[PDB]
Amino acid sequence: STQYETQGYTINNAGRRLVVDPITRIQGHMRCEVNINDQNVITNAVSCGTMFRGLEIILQGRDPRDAWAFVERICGVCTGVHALASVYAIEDAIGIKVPDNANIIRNIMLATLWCHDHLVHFYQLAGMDWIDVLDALKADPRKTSELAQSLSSWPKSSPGYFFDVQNRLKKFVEGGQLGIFRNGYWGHPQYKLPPEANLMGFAHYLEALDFQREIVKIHAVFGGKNPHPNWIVGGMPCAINIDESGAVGAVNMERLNLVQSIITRTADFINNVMIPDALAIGQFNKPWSEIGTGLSDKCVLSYGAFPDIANDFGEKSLLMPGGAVINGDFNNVLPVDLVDPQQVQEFVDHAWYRYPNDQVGRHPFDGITDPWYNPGDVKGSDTNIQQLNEQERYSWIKAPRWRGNAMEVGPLARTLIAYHKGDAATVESVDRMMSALNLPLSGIQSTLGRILCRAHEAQWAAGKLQYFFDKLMTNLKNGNLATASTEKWEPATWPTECRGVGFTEAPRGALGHWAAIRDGKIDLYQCVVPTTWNASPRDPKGQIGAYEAALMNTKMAIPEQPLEILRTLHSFDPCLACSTH
Amino acid sequence: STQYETQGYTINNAGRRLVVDPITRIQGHMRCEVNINDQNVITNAVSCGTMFRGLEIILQGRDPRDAWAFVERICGVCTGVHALASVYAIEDAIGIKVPDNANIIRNIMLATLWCHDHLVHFYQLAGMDWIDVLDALKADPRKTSELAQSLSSWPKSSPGYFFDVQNRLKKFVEGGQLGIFRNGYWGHPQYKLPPEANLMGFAHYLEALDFQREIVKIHAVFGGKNPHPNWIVGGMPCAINIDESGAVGAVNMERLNLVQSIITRTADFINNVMIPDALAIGQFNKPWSEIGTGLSDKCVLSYGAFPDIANDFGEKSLLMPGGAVINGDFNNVLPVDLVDPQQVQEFVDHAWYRYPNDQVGRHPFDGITDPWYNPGDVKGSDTNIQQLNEQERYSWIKAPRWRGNAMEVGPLARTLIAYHKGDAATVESVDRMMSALNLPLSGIQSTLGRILCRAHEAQWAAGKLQYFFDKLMTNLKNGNLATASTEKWEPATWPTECRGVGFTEAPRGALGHWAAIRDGKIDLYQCVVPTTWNASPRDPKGQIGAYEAALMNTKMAIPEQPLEILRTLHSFDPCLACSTH
Amino acid sequence: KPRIPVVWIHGLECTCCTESFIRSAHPLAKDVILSLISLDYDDTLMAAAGTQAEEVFEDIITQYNGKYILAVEGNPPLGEQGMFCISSGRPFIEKLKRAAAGASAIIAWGTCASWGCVQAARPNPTQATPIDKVITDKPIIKVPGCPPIPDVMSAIITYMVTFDRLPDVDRMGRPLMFYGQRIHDKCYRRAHFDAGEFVQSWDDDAARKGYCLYKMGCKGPTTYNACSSTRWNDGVSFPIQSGHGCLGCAENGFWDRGSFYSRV
Amino acid sequence: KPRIPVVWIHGLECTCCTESFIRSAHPLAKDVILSLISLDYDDTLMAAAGTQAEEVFEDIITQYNGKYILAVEGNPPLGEQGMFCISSGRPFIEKLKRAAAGASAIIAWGTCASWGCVQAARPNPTQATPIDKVITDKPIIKVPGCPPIPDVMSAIITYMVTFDRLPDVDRMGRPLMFYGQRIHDKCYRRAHFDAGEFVQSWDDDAARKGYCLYKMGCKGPTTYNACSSTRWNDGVSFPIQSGHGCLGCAENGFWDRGSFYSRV
Ligand code: SF4
Ligand code: SF4
Ligand code: FCO
Ligand code: FCO
Ligand code: SF3
Ligand code: SF3
Ligand code: F3S
Ligand code: F3S
Ligand SMILES: [Cl-]
Ligand SMILES: [Cl-]
Ligand SMILES: [Cl-]
Ligand SMILES: [Li+]
Ligand SMILES: [Li+]
Ligand SMILES: [Mg+2]
Ligand SMILES: [Mg+2]
Ligand code: NI
Ligand code: NI
Repeated sequence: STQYETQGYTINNAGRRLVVDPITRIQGHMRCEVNINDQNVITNAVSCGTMFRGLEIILQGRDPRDAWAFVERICGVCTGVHALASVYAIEDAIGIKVPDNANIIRNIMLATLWCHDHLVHFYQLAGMDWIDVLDALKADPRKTSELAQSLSSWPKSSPGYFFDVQNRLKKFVEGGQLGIFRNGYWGHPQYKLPPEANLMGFAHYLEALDFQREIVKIHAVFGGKNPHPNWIVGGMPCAINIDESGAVGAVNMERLNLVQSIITRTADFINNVMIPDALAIGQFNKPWSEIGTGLSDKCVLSYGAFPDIANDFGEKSLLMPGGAVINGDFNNVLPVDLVDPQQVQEFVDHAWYRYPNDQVGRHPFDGITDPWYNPGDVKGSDTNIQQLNEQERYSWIKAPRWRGNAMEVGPLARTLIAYHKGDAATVESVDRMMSALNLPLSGIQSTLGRILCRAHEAQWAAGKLQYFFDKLMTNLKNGNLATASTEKWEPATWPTECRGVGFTEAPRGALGHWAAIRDGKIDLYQCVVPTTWNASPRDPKGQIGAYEAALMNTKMAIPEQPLEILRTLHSFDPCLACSTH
Repeated sequence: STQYETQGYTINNAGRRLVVDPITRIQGHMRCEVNINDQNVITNAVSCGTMFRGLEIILQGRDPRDAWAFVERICGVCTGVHALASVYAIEDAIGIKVPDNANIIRNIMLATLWCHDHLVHFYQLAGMDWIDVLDALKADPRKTSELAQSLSSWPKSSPGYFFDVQNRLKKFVEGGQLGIFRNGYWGHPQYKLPPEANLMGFAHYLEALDFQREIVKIHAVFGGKNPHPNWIVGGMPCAINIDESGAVGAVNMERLNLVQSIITRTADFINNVMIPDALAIGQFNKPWSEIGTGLSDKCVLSYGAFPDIANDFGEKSLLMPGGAVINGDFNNVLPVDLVDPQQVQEFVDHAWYRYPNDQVGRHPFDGITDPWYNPGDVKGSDTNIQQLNEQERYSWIKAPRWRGNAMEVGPLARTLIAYHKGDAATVESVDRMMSALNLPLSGIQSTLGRILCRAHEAQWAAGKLQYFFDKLMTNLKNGNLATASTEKWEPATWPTECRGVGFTEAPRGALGHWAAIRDGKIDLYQCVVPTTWNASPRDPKGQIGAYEAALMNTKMAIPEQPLEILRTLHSFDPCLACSTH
Repeated sequence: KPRIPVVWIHGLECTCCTESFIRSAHPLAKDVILSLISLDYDDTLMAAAGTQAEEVFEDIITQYNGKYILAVEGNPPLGEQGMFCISSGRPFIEKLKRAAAGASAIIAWGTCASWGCVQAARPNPTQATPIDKVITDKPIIKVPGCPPIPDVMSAIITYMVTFDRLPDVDRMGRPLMFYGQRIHDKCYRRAHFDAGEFVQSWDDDAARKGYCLYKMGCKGPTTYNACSSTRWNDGVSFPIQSGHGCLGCAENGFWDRGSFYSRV
Repeated sequence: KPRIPVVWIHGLECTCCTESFIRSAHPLAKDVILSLISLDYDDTLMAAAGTQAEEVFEDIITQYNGKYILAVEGNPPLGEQGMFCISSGRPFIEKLKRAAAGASAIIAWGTCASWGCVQAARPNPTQATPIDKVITDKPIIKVPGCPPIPDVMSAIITYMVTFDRLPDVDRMGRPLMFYGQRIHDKCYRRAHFDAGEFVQSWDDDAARKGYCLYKMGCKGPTTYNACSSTRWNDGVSFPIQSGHGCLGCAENGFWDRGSFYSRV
């Protein structure tokens, strides 16, 4: 065994090893291993991405105009965000400026995805870590109604409703076919909600499962379909025609009316179902404001997103701020430059790839994706792993660092950055949330806080949808209909050699695509994705990434039942296909 | 002034004359006049249809296959029912038998219409006679939530929801733009609901206004569109393909899944919103079980509807029973024959039409539609009717009689017929409903009873939707896909001369179309529609129709504010375009 | 802020256009009424009847003279001195004229108000006449169809409210947005038409594959509307999708252009 | 009555097909799970993880041996001894083979499971291989698309449950009901194709009138799917309707047929 110190942690792989493979209620394939001491406290954590496809390799030699469509298939959960990063990157390389309406519609696509992805995560992925579904069978329907009505104006709260939901669940489990509930962690001592709150939450899980399908109708209008809407280099393909012949063949008033109807419904659901449920989880699980901090009190990163001034990716334009904090110094939000070779770098000393020198980091314009499956001295064998060897290569995920620092990305990271840059809306929302919970601001830097910040961001994004829609309509009222710039569509108009960066904030955090074009074709295409940051393996200094750090020092009630590990991992909304691409 | 006796009433046109023109919250154009005595009790009532279009005339010379499309435009409220009666009539004339799935689909079309039309009537047309909308502003939202939860399992009952509805109404009224609520009867002493019941009812008005749009999606799948779906002589045009190439071009499993989803939602809404609201109106307005009896304790008529055995219109097939009662003798339900010239006849001695002898009634196969506007002395002029002359011709509506008797048709009529034929479901339902209200069976023969029976029938029809859908799916599982018979599509296959009758129970009552075909074209097309019966003017014996009878003997609290007249008229769901055609 | 006043009157009609309106999916008709317009007169929905309804009509057209939109459903009959359609004891045409005089603009909903529809079909017993042949001094937007598509009606309303102008129209007064192209120029069965793949009798193998309805009398090739793109009832279907040819219901005179089952 | 057991496994994939399933409008995915099937294993939704999830998988495939349906999303990589996709420390292909052996039938959701999809595009770094090249002794129904349409997925499920049989398939194993015709055979822009009315550059006047996307690279002419009839997301749109040509995403090898913007 070995022990070393990094980032205020003592990383010690003596003692009992626990393995969780597969991790479920995530996207993609993950393995987690931990060591626990005699006191059932995690002293070592190991994050492993167990899949790889090689989009960066597949993209070589493709037409830049096609790249969005390939990289969109990095992930169907965060669907659209890679397409957005891609058209941004190709436009940056070539020198294309899109019309205002295209930018506005792209911002609507992104805000729609934030609403959808955050909502579904809360209920379908993370919810069962907090809500004991089987305990809902013990609730009193009238007390459930009274609880719901004390928390929200949401209409659906009758005693008869909650009785009907409870009876549906009773019938579901009556034949012994428990389905997704089979062999769960029900009754674990860490389930703290009373029966009535479990029934309320379960009802809401079902309501969210139904309602989420509506949100993505906005993607269908502008992008054709969801999952995997369509985009173009130069803007969007959804030409607009409000008042001319042939509007039946375009985005017309009827299509825009559909979009408005979805926006209103989405804000209502988020504000009156998800927000009060997140606060209720907080109220009953306050100890989790001190568990899972990880890097969130040390190093956090946002690139920024939602440029309000078309084609301007600077600080005065981005509605979701960018910046970095290191060394726990939230008084110093630092600017991020994605071209600077000393800022974003990826290491592979602990990953299944080849570099010429694995002791140094490579900026994505110098990136290399040369897969090399070499797990070394595992317990078991290379095709039958009992324990990864975290002293050697242990993941398909590369290790990104910012100026050599290991960073957390995602809703909590963004919230901290915006708060400390003085964004008034973020400060007001965070302060009101933490006051409602009677918790200090530091309580947000935790597993509970990640969940609270996600809910905050769903509400933020739902409000921004309206803002963007109104901006689009203002342009239309002024006769500004344009949705594509085509003067550099043809390859002969492009520079013979050029490179660009496309970046945004996906639901799970900071996303970048780095592209080089030469002689009309993709010469290099490197992606660094939010879960690449968070699920990162170690670097040459032994520095641990956000997941491994958040798991460190966690108490387990029952070693064989990994509820605490699941709670913290799920609080990041892991996307493993994104992480590996 | 004059007086005479008929049907147990004393018809006296002494005293003050009141005019209500236009009658609103009906379809089409109606005028009503009454005389009241010194006790403000109605002693004379005059029903006048104030429109005519002449479809019977327009139909002459048309191809029989086209007839349904024309007659469907008799009315867009009871949309589909005239097309159904037309295809029945033309198939009866020519001798066409349709496949089982066509019959089942036609029964689904009719049941869908019953659900839609009855629901919209209850809230949008009749509801404001019972609910004081402005008084809803005085309700306590928590007590409204308590009331709603005591009546129903319906989910939407939170205090916050009722406050939000109330606040929306407050903001709508506060700027003085009261819209459809302007100059209403609010505060009239006959409004008996408490404020909480008025708010609950108003919330449900709005819920029904939204939800009704969904019900007619069934019509869109099978019939293309609503209003005014499409049909064919020989079956239905909606060819089915479940498991073969090209199912994208036909009614396929996805289309049937859509239909099933609408059925379930429709039953849920009717059973948990409309039914409890109807019973609550009953509970708070029990005196109206004694007002507006009219002909409902004397003479009632149903033709019957919903043939369950394809092409069999007999008693063993029709799921909604037919029959007639006269002379208040409910112990002898009489059979109806639509070909028998001594049964259905129409008189025009008090209507704006010419017959060679206006003292006799004409069976529809001998019908004549020769419009003749001749109001006589109306205390103004031919283009300024101040007072109709009910001793002379006073309506565009013909006067139908059955064996010379004036009949009531519609939900109450049907319910009485089925009850007294011993239909077990009907007996059980009616008895349980009257027991719940602590009223005798006779209480159903009233204005209140008309409303209760309509709600009853919406529930019945929603159940029958599922039964018919299941029958369709059984046939599909057995490989029986046929939707049209075309052996007699071509006119060269038809009899040179033939005639037929199509009949059904529209939402408002007994509907018949009588068609004669000669040389490939319509020679005669006569319609007798439910509101023709109910809104009928007088006959040569002076006998009064259902609306005039139901108004007789009614006390008015405030003569200038005709709330009691509106309540009773609206209880029949008048459709004036239907009545005149 | 105040909402634009709207007076909705009804001549000879079947009420299909009013029913279509309340089918709107987006915006819901509820939200149109509560938030977008002030529906100040409407015989189908309003609380007041008789003298109270006459008071509303008179008050609104007087208070808001020059400032309200008139919606018209149905048409006036010229036969029998107008007394085939009577309102408040007098010819409907008198109410139409009074309401038109104060309106800023008129929306002619449906084929009835636009052209005549079924009551004007041969032999037109009542001498039913479209709105634009009676009212000759006001802007009239024709929104034809029997009835027009629900979400077309609501889109036209939202356009006018949002943009504070009337839609641009074709030479017949129909909004270009929804009536600029033929059904057949946006019909999903066009591939079959172009290949000569036709339904020949109901429920034949061709019908079960969604072949073209031209030989069954489809009038899509001569009809301008949005049915084949916007579709009906929240996009669920349209006549052709459910297996019946277009009747031509948005076009002037469609009842008298021969049998619905005779080819264009 | 007990519900049919279903095991849903995931190889190399993006999760779009699972996402598509939950978008179903009718029946709702909630109702499919609660009432129509017993979804007994699914990594994306299930409560159990790790050893508890391995126990579920074992228990279900043993207790219901020969009686469950296997749904597969994604595909196995043959490169690096299969360790481009690792589950429970072993190659994913081992889990696929064990699940397949007990299944009564297999549903290959999506282009990944059916053909290869994006990871199999040149140069196929992981040697990703479709399901039917590994499993050769079980019925496999291919439901291609990237992803397939939500209500197509739910209709296929309902068909199988209601009729108690697999859908009839074409020679490639695709259900005839939804894959028997080309996108271009049911495309509402076909009138424009046949007239030579094409978009030539994005947002040109043709594009603003909904002209055909052939010259912009539409692959509808060579693609079999239901997108132009059933459409996407409760019938709201499809790629072409929103102005982008079909990519060909339901067809084998569509990534390597040249640029998406090159004409078919
Ligand atoms: S069905 Fe009618 S509109 Fe469609 S292609 Fe054929 S003829 Fe044209
Ligand atoms: S848009 Fe594509 S599928 Fe449609 S007609 Fe043109 S080429 Fe065919
Ligand atoms: N959100 C998201 Fe997916 C990840 N990680 C991307 O980008
Ligand atoms: N219901 C209805 Fe209409 C009437 N009266 C018809 O038929
Ligand atoms: Fe909507 S009233 Fe119905 S008949 Fe043809 S438009 Fe007229
Ligand atoms: Fe639904 S996993 Fe998404 S990439 Fe193309 S089908 Fe594969
Ligand atoms: S009949 Fe009318 S509804 Fe549309 S498809 Fe033809 S214009
Ligand atoms: S890209 Fe795919 S989603 Fe349909 S329209 Fe083409 S098959
Ligand atoms: Cl016409
Ligand atoms: Cl799996
Ligand atoms: Cl492929
Ligand atoms: Li740029
Ligand atoms: Li018959
Ligand atoms: Mg990368
Ligand atoms: Mg008649
Ligand atoms: Ni992802
Ligand atoms: Ni009617």
